[PDB]
Amino acid sequence: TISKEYHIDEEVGFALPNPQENLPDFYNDWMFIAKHLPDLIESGQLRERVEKLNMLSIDHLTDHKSQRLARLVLGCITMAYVWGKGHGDVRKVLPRNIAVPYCQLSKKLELPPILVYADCVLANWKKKDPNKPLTYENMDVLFSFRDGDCSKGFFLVSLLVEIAAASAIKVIPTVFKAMQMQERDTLLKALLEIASCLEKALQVFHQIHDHVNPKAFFSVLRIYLSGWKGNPQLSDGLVYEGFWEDPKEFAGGSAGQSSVFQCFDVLLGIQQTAGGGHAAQFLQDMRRYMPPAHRNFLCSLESNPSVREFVLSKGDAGLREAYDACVKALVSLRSYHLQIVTKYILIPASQQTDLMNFLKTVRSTTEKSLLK
Amino acid sequence: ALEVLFQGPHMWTISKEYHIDEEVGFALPNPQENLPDFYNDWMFIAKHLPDLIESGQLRERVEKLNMLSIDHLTDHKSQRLARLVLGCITMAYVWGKGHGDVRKVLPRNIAVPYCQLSKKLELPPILVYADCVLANWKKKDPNKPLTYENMDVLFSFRDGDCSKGFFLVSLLVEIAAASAIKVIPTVFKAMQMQERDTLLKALLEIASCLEKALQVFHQIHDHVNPKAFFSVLRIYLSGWKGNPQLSDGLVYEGFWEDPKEFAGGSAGQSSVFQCFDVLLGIQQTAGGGHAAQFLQDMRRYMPPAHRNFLCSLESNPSVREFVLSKGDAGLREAYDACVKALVSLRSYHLQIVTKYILIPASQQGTDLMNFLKTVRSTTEKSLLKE
Ligand code: HEM
Ligand code: HEM
Ligand SMILES: O[C@@H](c1cn(-c2ccccc2)nn1)c1c(Cl)ccc2cncn12
Ligand SMILES: O[C@@H](c1cn(-c2ccccc2)nn1)c1c(Cl)ccc2cncn12
Repeated sequence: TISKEYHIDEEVGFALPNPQENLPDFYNDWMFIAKHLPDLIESGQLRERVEKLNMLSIDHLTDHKSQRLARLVLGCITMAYVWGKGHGDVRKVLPRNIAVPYCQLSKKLELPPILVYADCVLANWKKKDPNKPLTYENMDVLFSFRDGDCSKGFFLVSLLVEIAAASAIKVIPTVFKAMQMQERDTLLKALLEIASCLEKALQVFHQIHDHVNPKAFFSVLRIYLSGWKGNPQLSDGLVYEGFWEDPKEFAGGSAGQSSVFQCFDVLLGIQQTAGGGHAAQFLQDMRRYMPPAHRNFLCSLESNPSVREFVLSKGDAGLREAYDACVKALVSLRSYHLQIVTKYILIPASQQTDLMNFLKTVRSTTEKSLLK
Repeated sequence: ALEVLFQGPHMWTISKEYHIDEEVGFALPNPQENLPDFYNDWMFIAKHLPDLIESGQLRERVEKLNMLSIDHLTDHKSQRLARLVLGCITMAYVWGKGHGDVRKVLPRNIAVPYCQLSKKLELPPILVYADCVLANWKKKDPNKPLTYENMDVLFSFRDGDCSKGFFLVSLLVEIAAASAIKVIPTVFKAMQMQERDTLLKALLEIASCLEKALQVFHQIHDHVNPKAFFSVLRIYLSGWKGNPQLSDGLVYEGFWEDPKEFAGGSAGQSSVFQCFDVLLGIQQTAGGGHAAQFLQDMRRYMPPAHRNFLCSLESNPSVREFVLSKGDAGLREAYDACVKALVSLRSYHLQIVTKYILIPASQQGTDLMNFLKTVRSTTEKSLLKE
């Protein structure tokens, strides 16, 4: 089985298992702002509460779980401070009392000082009842931006798909051992089990329609998910007062930072990061926005022999069909996700396309990997 | 690679799967000089680029070629030679005499086998450092050592372009730096086993190798002249990514519908310099700045096994964090000797770029100087003591 140094959980995969909900009492001033973002933003009191904070030291965040929660807390606060009510009045400077500990904690965890997928999805969750299973009914997010932003449905359904896809990660060492030991039947069973997991993850995706509405997602949630890299509203980036002199550019939170989808593209030899195109550049860049242990895991998968080249060289129809079932399952996930992006982004944008092209390129690359 | 999945990133040995040679490091050991007779038409053009370009006959010879199948290139060495052959031909076809008459479409009979062979080797269809430096060499006498006098390049662009001196001296520096790569597993084993004296000896041995590599660099002046380098060689080293002359990239006829953008050959694609920056925790690829983005992007222009080696070094524990935490002057000084050796190499290289690029450019820009100054500055700021 996969090394503990990669920080992949047997149950939740790349998600942070049982994330911390409360920080030490020393950080109550950060927690108050983070827990009341909807109210402070709406009332125009948020920027003042952030500006009134004292610079708190990161030294009292003793373990990884408390450091991850503080990163989620500070990152949510930073998005609300920069974007405000989300109507054009942006802030181009982040106050030193929040920027200094945010950048120091970010340097410690090897993550950029901006809200990432590992913060808002992987560490932004809790079980309502610890004795009940990981189902939507028994779960909640830790932080939201606005009342009615559908951040619970959006972040939780992504997390549930991450968790569903994680049951196929345990099969990865079985695949590489079967190839090395030349165990054809073992490899075929392993590939069919990965396909089975990815097919099941598509059913999990269907839940998006019951917990997210297009108007609230597009007009409200979208604003706080935005970053400051190539953003016309913050063309030079954000100033991290007291940490860097010049404004720094960082891309906003993205599911392109999910390690579970990138690890199946690497496993199946779908060269998403090859060819010098825009989609390849984006997905490669998003690896530096992943937790270092997860970024290391992706490297290690790439360093292993190609499953695609192995299957292509055997002249075995059963093995080729098991490989194609894995690729077809990823194509179906991405095709369904394209229909979702049309419903939640494309159509609401018309009632008020570069993202669609990115998703269509990634999907096309997956489709072109079928051996047929 | 299978044990790294179960036990974790622990590079206590340099696996043969990384394709690092004990003698030449990241360079391709004893590269192939001749292709099978089936490819004689490719070899004739590649071997006579200076003459065909000068006479205006090159584009016609390329356009008259038949589409040759890549199936007859059976091993890695023949595939690497063919990539160097086709890449040199592509630079000459696109740039011509180097005076503004560019070609925006690469003929299918050369673009199809170039892109197929590139896809096979996981390298972009443009001449890279692993082609023009690492695989562009031969020993004149196999029984004599790896010295400039006993070596030659396989391909050149123009008569008097100094490509032999430029490519061979880079190769000799790569080879000199390679003797420090064998010490990398000694460093990670010493840290794991907490063998302080072993670690100190290992760090001083790496510094010794990098210091010796600076002396190898001095040979550049005897084999390259600034006028020929700047006015002639520079042209053929250019790519088509952010290039005003080919703003949309090159069309690889019969392979892709749209023009694709690929950056030109760069020593930023050298794995030996990037591996010591990673080893010493000089975070060249961090911060989101232009230098960081460039060096990260250049990893996809490296051979896949070498790109894998770099990310495996990043996955391993930090030598810098280990040395910083020990309160040991001798260990800090051995680490600083390694960093100071890289600062000296980059400072000397800045003087070289002034001589060969800056001054000739002025006798008729500084964006490359700023890139080199940022990389040098990052190295200098990694010293634990000034
Ligand atoms: C309200 C529903 C959703 C919308 C509107 C949506 C939107 C988007 C957009 C705009 C992108 C492009 C990258 C970017 O801009 O950051 C993207 C990428 C992606 N999304 Fe979603 N998404 C939704 C639900 C989900 C769910 C539930 C998952 C499951 C984990 C998910 C997984 C991905 C992945 C893996 C990518 C990266 C590209 C790929 O590998 O295909 N998305 N999404
Ligand atoms: C005629 C002499 C030389 C000139 C004019 C020259 C020029 C350049 C230029 C313009 C760059 C910036 C990146 C790019 O534009 O692609 C560069 C980078 C670099 N060069 Fe050279 N170079 C010379 C000799 C050498 C030699 C002999 C080596 C040895 C292998 C070398 C190693 C490097 C490295 C490692 C980089 C990447 C940046 C760094 O890590 O500092 N150069 N060079
Ligand atoms: O990529 C982001 C993201 C950004 N946007 C967006 C919306 C409208 C206009 C521009 C960007 N939509 N999603 C993302 C996050 Cl942060 C979390 C989970 C997830 C699932 N699929 C995508 N996910
Ligand atoms: O980085 C390239 C390179 C690019 N340029 C250049 C100069 C002027 C205008 C445009 C490009 N010069 N050298 C390079 C190659 Cl391809 C091979 C060895 C080497 C050593 N140092 C740099 N090396």
